Amino acid sequence: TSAVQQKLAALEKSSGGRLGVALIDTADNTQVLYRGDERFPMCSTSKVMAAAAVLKQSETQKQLLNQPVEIKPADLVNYAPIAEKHVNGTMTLAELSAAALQYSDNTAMNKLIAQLGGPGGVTAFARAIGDETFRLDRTEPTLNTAIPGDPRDTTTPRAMAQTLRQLTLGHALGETQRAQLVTWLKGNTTGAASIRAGLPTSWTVGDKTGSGDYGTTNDIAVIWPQGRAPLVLVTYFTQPQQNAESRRDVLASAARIIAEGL
Repeated sequence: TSAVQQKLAALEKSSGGRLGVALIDTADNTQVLYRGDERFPMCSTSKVMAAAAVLKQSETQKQLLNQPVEIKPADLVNYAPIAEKHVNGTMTLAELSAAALQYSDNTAMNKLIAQLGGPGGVTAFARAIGDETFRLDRTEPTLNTAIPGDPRDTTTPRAMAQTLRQLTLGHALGETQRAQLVTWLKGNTTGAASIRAGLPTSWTVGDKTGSGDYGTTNDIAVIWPQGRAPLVLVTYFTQPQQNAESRRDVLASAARIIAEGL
């Protein structure tokens, strides 16, 4: 198969879990996949699709991103690092999108989902841009249960890499919305130990991580080496035990395998 695939299989075996990888190299439109068509729980990587769905709405709802949204006491969930500062006040949808993407704020994610009419509104956006695989079924925090065999709140590495390419480098969004998504992803504060940790420090990265039960540890990224056409890299990882620890090192290792194979 390929040497990269052998190394990814060996990393998976050593890790004890199940690893999914999809790479798109936009320099030559080549791809590398490992368990590319298996479903994995997305956890917070689904915040990218929700933010993008609201950006898409903002293309024709010209005041949507600056609309004040009430942060009510009942909106606060377990992890609301930004929204908690705004209880009984308002945040705009742009501020909620930035908080979801850059701090993985779950209340902010739930506000995006509510704007879109529920989890099905995020899925509807996926379908509208040609992603038939993505499904969001629940809100935060229960979308992170990551139960083996449960198809809710899953996608495949292949589908997510294709969609992330369309959203950030292609034409699923209008030009200014695409640039806004890229700006937000590049400002992510939660990714240093995941894909970023496996790449040369000079490469620019925009990414979103996710974590959940069953030691689920995910990262989806767009990667710009200096002066080079970018790479899109998705790495999903999940483990057999419900209480398994996070394994961001596995994602870094997968990224290092990919980076050395460039």
